[PDB]
Amino acid sequence: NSQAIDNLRASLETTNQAIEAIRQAGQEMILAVQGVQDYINN
Amino acid sequence: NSQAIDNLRASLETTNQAIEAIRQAGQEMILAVQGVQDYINN
Amino acid sequence: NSQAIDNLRASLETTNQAIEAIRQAGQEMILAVQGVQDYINN
Amino acid sequence: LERLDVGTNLKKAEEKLKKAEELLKKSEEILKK
Amino acid sequence: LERLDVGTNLKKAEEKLKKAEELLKKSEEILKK
Amino acid sequence: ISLERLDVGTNLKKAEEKLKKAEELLKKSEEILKK
Repeated sequence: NSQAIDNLRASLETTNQAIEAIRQAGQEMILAVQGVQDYINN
Repeated sequence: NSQAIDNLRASLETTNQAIEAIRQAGQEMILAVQGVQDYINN
Repeated sequence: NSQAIDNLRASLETTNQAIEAIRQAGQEMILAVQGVQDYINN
Repeated sequence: LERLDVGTNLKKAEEKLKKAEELLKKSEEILKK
Repeated sequence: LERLDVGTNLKKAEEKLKKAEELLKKSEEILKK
Repeated sequence: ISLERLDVGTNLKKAEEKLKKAEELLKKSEEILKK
């Protein structure tokens, strides 16, 4: 099924965007914990 | 191969379930860091 | 398209490697926040 | 009395996880159809 | 002095990452077939 | 009582490394799909 292959490609493209958003959320969490450490130490 | 397509769909639906679990882990980490901030300011 | 199927298999394996790396980063973020809590308390 | 505020990082994290939820629901919907 | 305890959130986060680990293992071993 | 500084740098450095690894793997996944 070519339509099945098309749906996999569209779904995986969208899944990759979801993962990138979660990765960005992770970067923000690292900045937040580093800000807590800096406040405690300084 | 229809079977290669079935296998890709099964793998990707399971991948999507893994990403949703990590997204919910991230929600709990935000609640934890807010908890640390609220403790420090209290 | 056999080659379209091959490309999806290669991409999804790489995507799953990315999710594993995000999952490991999450585990480190949990350790960091527990480290902050242990420092405050102990 | 100065205070700790990492609220701009936690808010951006919350926004990114909300966006990820919508993209995953869209991915799931593409496969189902 | 109050004890800081965000253990419930960190426990839930640990559980969710362990669930994701088992699902990613499953995805990898379907795709290998 | 702690007289030493807080340092969770070991964990936050590893987290950073894993998120950068993921960023580059996601580019590779995107590249494979386009080709």
